[PDB]
Amino acid sequence: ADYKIDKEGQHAFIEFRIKHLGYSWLYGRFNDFDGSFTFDEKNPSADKVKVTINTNSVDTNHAERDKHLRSGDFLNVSKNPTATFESTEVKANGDSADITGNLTLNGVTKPVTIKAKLIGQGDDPWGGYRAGFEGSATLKLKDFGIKMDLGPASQEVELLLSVEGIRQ
Ligand SMILES: COC1=C(OC)C(=O)C(C/C=C(\C)CC/C=C(\C)CC/C=C(\C)CC/C=C(\C)CC/C=C(\C)CC/C=C(\C)CC/C=C(\C)CCC=C(C)C)=C(C)C1=O
Repeated sequence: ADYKIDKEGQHAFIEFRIKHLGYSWLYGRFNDFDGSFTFDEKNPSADKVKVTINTNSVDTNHAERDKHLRSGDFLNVSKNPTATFESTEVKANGDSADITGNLTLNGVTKPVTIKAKLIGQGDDPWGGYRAGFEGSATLKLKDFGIKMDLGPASQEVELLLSVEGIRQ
């Protein structure tokens, strides 16, 4: 069974944090992404996911910071308007799954493993069928060519992902 991520209902989130000066966590998100996934409980090998993210939609609730994040110093939105994650392997791992795939971010393509778990599923109030998932992953800024050094404690960004899918 194939699912479309609920973008219209905005039951889908890409949330991140990174330390500011190693003093506190700075929280942000991307407001504009789309994708789909195959969730097959009978044949879990068939499982796949693809997400496309418009990186100009970066949002840390600070206009000037977000403008700086859009620039060539950071996400370089003008050169690369989109980020893509497309799974290459979904492996069962205890009471969750490991979703390995290619992340292309800032023109660079490198593998990322998302630790993923089913949150809930079932028929919705409006007739449809839904399945929702949580994911976690981290990345090093330098691995995707993000030039500017933010200090020694700010090399990694932590990702918390939520997707609610509507079965097609
Ligand atoms: C004056 O203004 C300024 C400030 O304010 C005062 C500052 O603080 C600062 C300092 C700023 C900082 C310390 C913070 C800077 C923050 C930075 C650099 C972080 C920016 C964020 C990133 C690089 C993250 C990029 C991440 C992405 C695009 C997301 C990637 C997505 C990935 C890997 C996966 C996506 C996949 C999904 C959503 C699908 C998940 C699916 C499932 C779990 C299940 C699927 C189901 C089945 C069944 C398979 C500056 C420079 C400034 O100019």
